[PDB]
This record gives sequence, structure tokens and C-alpha cells, in this order.
Amino acid sequence: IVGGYTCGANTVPYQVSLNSGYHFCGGSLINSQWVVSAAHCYKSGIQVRLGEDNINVVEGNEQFISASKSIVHPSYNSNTLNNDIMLIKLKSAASLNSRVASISLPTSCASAGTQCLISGWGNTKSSGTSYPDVLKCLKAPILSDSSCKSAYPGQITSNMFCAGYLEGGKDSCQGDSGGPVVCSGKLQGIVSWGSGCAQKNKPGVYTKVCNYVSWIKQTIASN
Ligand SMILES: [Ca+2]
Repeated sequence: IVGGYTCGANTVPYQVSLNSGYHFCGGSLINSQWVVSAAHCYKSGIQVRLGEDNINVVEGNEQFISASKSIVHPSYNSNTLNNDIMLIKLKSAASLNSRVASISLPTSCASAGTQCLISGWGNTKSSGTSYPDVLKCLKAPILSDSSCKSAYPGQITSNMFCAGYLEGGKDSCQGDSGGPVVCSGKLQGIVSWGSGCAQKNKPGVYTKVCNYVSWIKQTIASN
């Protein structure tokens, strides 16, 4: 997260870190057994780390649970990033309390101008590289479809939206991938892609979660 703030420990209780020997992506806990992330975060051997603040220090609220199965969206295209969503099942159910909690799925799509909270352990610099240990947060608005398409000609599908600031300076970044965009207490986006980070006229692009609620629910019901 570039141009954000330190969230505070366990203030984003649905935020998970996906670990394969090291943090590599965010995700969002959506029930005791299941995490939503980006398909471009797929790999084998994932351990889901819930209750994290400092990802390099055991602070007392962690739950580390290996994934039993990952399901990339049936129509994910890794070239275009269309349908950049993946479900991860935990081998055991997480213990839920105020520091580790699921986030609700949307019942309706969000509109441009809605304010959201984007979070993660990704790079905090727009030029060069610095990875935080503690969770970072950014409040940002959803942008109009027309401004999103104008920013990224030929690239924005109906399964994507832009959020952030066209002036630059405030965005998600590498290592935030897969993590949440939460608006009015609902998971509306997944950190997906962008050109660099926090660049002028190049906002963040996010998977439009409201399009996937049917698929998420039916997948959970049978897996
Ligand atoms: Ca920790």
C-alpha cells in the first residue's frame, strides 16, 4: 500500500496473509473455512495466516492453517486478468472472535464514489521497494467505469473496477495482490492489477466481487 496508514493490529480482522515460506499475497476470510483471493496468487502449498499484524513476529493472535484445496475461477485468463478470483479452503475451521472474523459478501454491487478500505502488506513505495511488516490501510473511492476505461484503454472488463486517485500517490501495490477492498462492510473488490503503483492516471484495478457471489456460494456448498 502506497500512501496509506498503519491500520492498527487486528483492526482488519478478515485480512489474511498467504504464506509459502514467506508472505506472497493477501486474501479475505469469508467464513470459518474459506478465503477469497486473486487467481494470479495461485500456487500449491499455501498456508493461510489469520490474525496477523506484524508478519515477521508472533504477537499472540495468529492462526496458521494450511490450505486443503485451491479453486481458481473456471474462466480466469492470466493474460488479461479477467476473472481474477480464487477460493482457498482451510484444512480446519478458523476460530472466530473480534480479531479474526469473516467479511460479508455483497448483495449488491457498489457504485462509483463509494468509499472503501484497501489493505495489505505490499510495497509502500511507488519508485523502488520497501515492504512493511505491519498491515497498511488506504481509504479510497471507487472510480467511474468511464474513467477506469479511459485510464486503461482496451483492458477493463465488466469483471473489473478501478479505485483510488487519478492524481497519483495512493494505491495498492505488489504484495497487496489478492487482498480486500471493503465498502460499507462488504467485500466488493480484490487487489488485482495496475500499471506500476500510485502513478498518475493509473489507478488500481480490482476484481468486481459482486459478479462472483453466485459462484462463490455454489462452490462452497459443494466443496
Ligand atoms: Ca505475526
